[PDB]
Amino acid sequence: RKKKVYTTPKKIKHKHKKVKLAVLSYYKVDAEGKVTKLRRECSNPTCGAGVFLANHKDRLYCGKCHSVYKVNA
Amino acid sequence: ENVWFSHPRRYGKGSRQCRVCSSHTGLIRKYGLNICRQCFREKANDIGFNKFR
Amino acid sequence: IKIRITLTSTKVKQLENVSSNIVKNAEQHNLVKKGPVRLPTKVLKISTRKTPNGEGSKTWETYEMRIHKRYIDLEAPVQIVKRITQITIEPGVDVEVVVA
Amino acid sequence: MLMPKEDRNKIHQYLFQEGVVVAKKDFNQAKHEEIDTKNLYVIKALQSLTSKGYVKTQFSWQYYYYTLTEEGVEYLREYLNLPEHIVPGTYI
Amino acid sequence: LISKKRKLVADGVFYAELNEFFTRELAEEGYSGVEVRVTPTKTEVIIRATRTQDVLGENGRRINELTLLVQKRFKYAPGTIVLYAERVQDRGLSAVAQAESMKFKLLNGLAIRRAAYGVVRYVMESGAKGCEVVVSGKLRAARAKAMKFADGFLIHSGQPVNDFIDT
RNA sequence: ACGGAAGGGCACCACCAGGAGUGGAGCCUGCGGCUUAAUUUGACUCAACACGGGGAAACUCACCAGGUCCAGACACAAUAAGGAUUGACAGAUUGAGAGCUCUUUCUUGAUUUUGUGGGUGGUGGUGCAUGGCCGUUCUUAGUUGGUGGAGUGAUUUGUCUGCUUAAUUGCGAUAACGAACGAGACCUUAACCUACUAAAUAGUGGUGCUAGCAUUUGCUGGUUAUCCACUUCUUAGAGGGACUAUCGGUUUCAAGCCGAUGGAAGUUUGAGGCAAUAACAGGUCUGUGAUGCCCUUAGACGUUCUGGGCCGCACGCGCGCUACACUGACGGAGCCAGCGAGUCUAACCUUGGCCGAGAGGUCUUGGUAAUCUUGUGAAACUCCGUCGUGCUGGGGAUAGAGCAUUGUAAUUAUUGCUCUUCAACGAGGAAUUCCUAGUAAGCGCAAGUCAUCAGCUUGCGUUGAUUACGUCCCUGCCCUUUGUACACACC
Ligand SMILES: [Mg+2]
Ligand SMILES: [Mg+2]
Ligand SMILES: [Mg+2]
Ligand SMILES: [Mg+2]
Ligand SMILES: [Mg+2]
Ligand SMILES: [Mg+2]
Ligand SMILES: [Mg+2]
Ligand SMILES: [Mg+2]
Ligand SMILES: [Mg+2]
Ligand SMILES: [Mg+2]
Ligand SMILES: [Mg+2]
Ligand SMILES: [Mg+2]
Ligand SMILES: [Mg+2]
Ligand SMILES: [Mg+2]
Ligand SMILES: [Mg+2]
Ligand SMILES: [Mg+2]
Ligand SMILES: [Mg+2]
Ligand SMILES: [Mg+2]
Ligand SMILES: [Mg+2]
Ligand SMILES: [Mg+2]
Ligand SMILES: [Mg+2]
Ligand SMILES: [Mg+2]
Ligand SMILES: [Mg+2]
Ligand SMILES: [Mg+2]
Ligand SMILES: [Mg+2]
Ligand SMILES: [Mg+2]
Ligand SMILES: [Mg+2]
Ligand SMILES: [Mg+2]
Ligand SMILES: [Mg+2]
Ligand SMILES: [Zn+2]
Ligand SMILES: [Zn+2]
Repeated sequence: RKKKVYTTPKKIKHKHKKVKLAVLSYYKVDAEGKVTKLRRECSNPTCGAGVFLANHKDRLYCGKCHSVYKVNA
Repeated sequence: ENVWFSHPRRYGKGSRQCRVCSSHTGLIRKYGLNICRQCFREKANDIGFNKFR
Repeated sequence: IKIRITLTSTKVKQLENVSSNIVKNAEQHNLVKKGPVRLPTKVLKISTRKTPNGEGSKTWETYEMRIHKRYIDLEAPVQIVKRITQITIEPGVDVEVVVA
Repeated sequence: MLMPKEDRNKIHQYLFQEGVVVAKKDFNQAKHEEIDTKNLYVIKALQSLTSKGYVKTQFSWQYYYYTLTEEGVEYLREYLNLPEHIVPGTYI
Repeated sequence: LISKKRKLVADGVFYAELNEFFTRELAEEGYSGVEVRVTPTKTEVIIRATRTQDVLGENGRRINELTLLVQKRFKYAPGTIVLYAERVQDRGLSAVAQAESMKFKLLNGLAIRRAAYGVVRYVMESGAKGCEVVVSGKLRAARAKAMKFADGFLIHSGQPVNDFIDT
């Protein structure tokens, strides 16, 4: 064992840690007193009307039905 | 993950191992005992084998 | 009924006791029996190089162990077969009873 | 070793009435014998308990016969929130 | 459903695994051997040691999990296997039992000379024809060497070794 | 201890007399060298080099080019439920449907993440720090007390002049009384028992049913619900059986061999196992969860994944296999072994029918085994044939093409089958090895390795020679006398 040269570039790029944003799970805010929920819920009955459908670009992604929900409206 | 243990060791040398010391080289497979030749030697008396002739 | 006994221990001097003890039980009970038949000693051989290494003179010694089998045929009613299958038990001695 | 508490407890209850646990030193089988949890879950958690004076371990032909100690059961008693003098792991 | 050839080979496997268990877990209890007796619908294991009350423990607590440890690994239905601990006769007439006795004494800082004399002479009054004790390895220096201790006489070659000698 | 010192005695790992060989050709495999990213590594005379049970496609794997993950237990501290942290679809990136990383938002919530200690792991180092194991000294006969006699002791002694045994194996003077270990005895195995002890899981004879030749009483067969009787051969348990028995010669004529007889067995009857003291800095830290110390410990020397490599090729060696032809080659026929193995919650050995040139495939059956593969119908072989002394029908190395099987995957062809191609080799120099009755030598089968593959090994059976019974020439081994300027001891 002489040494390790690591001809590959410096590739220790350990990913993010689910970067800490501010408080989350915003439905919406109104006054006196009604509040409804955007980020339309998944149609799968296995999700108890609590999951948030991640819609990045022209597609929406589920979190509890880990990946199976794909519909564009 | 699905790449940690994917490649098969269902046959060949990697399939079997010493039941006593988890080695691969120098093993007895006959009668289904699966003890390597160094481990089978020391427990030859206990297993029931002996040097008759 | 045609019950059959089988003994497959590895110790003749221990195994000949059980065979002797079972033949005398039926004989003193006045039941016709088929005498104890002793199968050839089937030999399990394992041969290995003595050394754990690969060097030195190639010495190849064998370890042998012998299996001694006996089987006896009886014709006995159900009442006495129950009391003879649960007796004549010895360490390292295996017995199996089959009816017909 | 981060793993859901539904597996942390599951081997913890099963250790309580049984009193002892066995687990092959076979990593990556994903199904422990008599416990639906993973093999790696059983080996590592009890290794943690052994470090904290609770459990004692032997290797035994890569079989890991796991056995509980006196300080182990009291920690398990409060961990599971069971009634006092509920049941031992080796009661006759 | 197994060949009789394979059964008695696997029968000896059971003893070898049990022997290495009962020597690693009961090391300080004066374990001196084991033997397995087979009965229809019931299996027996005799743990021959010196401190049987320590092997069993209070209320048979220590034996209870040992019965249940062997219960689970070896795939036995409840009530099929049970362990009976009996005190070994002629403690001095046991190479296995004098083996761990020489072990802990060496781990407690006892001198090699006195610990080896103590074992050999103790076996003499215990009714043995002769005893052999060997201590190999690093003694008083980095250059390892052996040192042999003995009393009485021992037959070295012949069938009597299998009959008489315990090692 | 050594003497190219003497004496006595042995050894086919010595030699004779000899048998087969090896070295000379082609191949397969190990070593070195070369080569490469790497061609992982240990072993260098006997006592390294088909050895590491090492016959490596992936695995093994330890080497190389890359990719992941962490198995950092635990204690403390820090971030911190205004959230510690985990995973993710699609595309880019990637050998790679490793979000591995990157764009994006979801997702679970105290297990976690970060730092300090401390652990864990390693086929990493050290076999010269170690245990255990194996080989050697050294398959020879040798080793040691106790209590006692010579010394100023270290030492001697027992433990030998001697006859002779393979053997300090036996034995009788005499400053020693017994003993222990070794050898031997013992265990295993090999052959004899027509005497003991039983058997359709083995047989034999007879009677039933039945087939053929003859028909006249016989001969060759088959038959499982047709029984009867028996155990020579086959299995066995306890035994018996050999102890050199009987007789003539040899040596204070003190005990075997010869000569012969008897017997199944008269080189301890043959061959194995076991196998002393003391040593080697012999090998081994690549079997181990057996280890000390050293190294390393998160782009880790930990683990795993993908593709390579261990095979690579100017050359030099080792263990070997196929051979150089009529004591032959090839073709139809006759045709005989023993040692063993074998599937269960698995997919093992598979007879039989059918298909196929073959390989092989297909449908059932049998077997956990003295009932089934198996009488393992082995091969060398014996009879009829063809060939005909031509590198020829010897020899089948090299190559080219196709069909199959194992394997996720075979390209530097896994292996089998088919056709074509057809090299050296014309009996091999110095050198050198082994070997004394079922032995050499020749011949093949089983098992271990095996998902596939023997040219290896460990065993088994088959046919069966020549030459001795010797000696100290060589090379070694053992004991005594003598010499020593040697002591890690003649290197
Ligand atoms: Mg000659
Ligand atoms: Mg040749
Ligand atoms: Mg030698
Ligand atoms: Mg090989
Ligand atoms: Mg290969
Ligand atoms: Mg590889
Ligand atoms: Mg790899
Ligand atoms: Mg060494
Ligand atoms: Mg050593
Ligand atoms: Mg004296
Ligand atoms: Mg004096
Ligand atoms: Mg003296
Ligand atoms: Mg008939
Ligand atoms: Mg005479
Ligand atoms: Mg002999
Ligand atoms: Mg080792
Ligand atoms: Mg590694
Ligand atoms: Mg190599
Ligand atoms: Mg060799
Ligand atoms: Mg022919
Ligand atoms: Mg045969
Ligand atoms: Mg030809
Ligand atoms: Mg020679
Ligand atoms: Mg084979
Ligand atoms: Mg001779
Ligand atoms: Mg002089
Ligand atoms: Mg002089
Ligand atoms: Mg000097
Ligand atoms: Mg000189
Ligand atoms: Zn859902
Ligand atoms: Zn092993």
